[PDB]
Amino acid sequence: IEVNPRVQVEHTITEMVTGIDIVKTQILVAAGADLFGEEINMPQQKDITTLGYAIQCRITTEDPLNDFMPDTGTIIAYRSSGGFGVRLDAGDGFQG
Amino acid sequence: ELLEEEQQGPVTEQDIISYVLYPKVYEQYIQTRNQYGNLSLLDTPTFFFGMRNGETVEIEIDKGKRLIIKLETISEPDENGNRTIYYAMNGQARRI
Repeated sequence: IEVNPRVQVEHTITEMVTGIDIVKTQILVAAGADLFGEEINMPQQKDITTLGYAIQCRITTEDPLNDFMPDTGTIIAYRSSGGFGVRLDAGDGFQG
Repeated sequence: ELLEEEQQGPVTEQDIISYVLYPKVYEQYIQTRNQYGNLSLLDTPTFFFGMRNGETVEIEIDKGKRLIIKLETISEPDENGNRTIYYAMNGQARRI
């Protein structure tokens, strides 16, 4: 279909199941680091596996009750969850 | 020895004659700097008056480094005459 020559939003999914820090690796690769050197420590291909399954979804100001119209207002209350095996990447959602 | 014993080390040549020139006055500056830090970075109005409800103050700290302080409200004096100030500092809610 296409190639995306960069990170994507959904990259967290892969990181959790493969155990590799994609983003950190990007910085190390730009710095000249060999994959199999001592910084990146990439497992060799057939040693890269998946450990269980990982799911992502997104929280958007889109209102499903109006053809996904991104509501513009103020956050006056925000309760994130937290948990073991849970990952939060906070964007436009905080107290104020 | 006198200053290095009262403080705990970093004593420069400027301190020494400053102290000699102004025994008590220098000591008082040390008392304040211990308490409040580098005040000389506050804007003058904030230095003399502090802040009002809903105000936001930028404090220039270093090239590209600065504190952004919003003052939300000031509580009532509790049973010990302490008032709780509601702050927001650098995208983080704080209480003093």
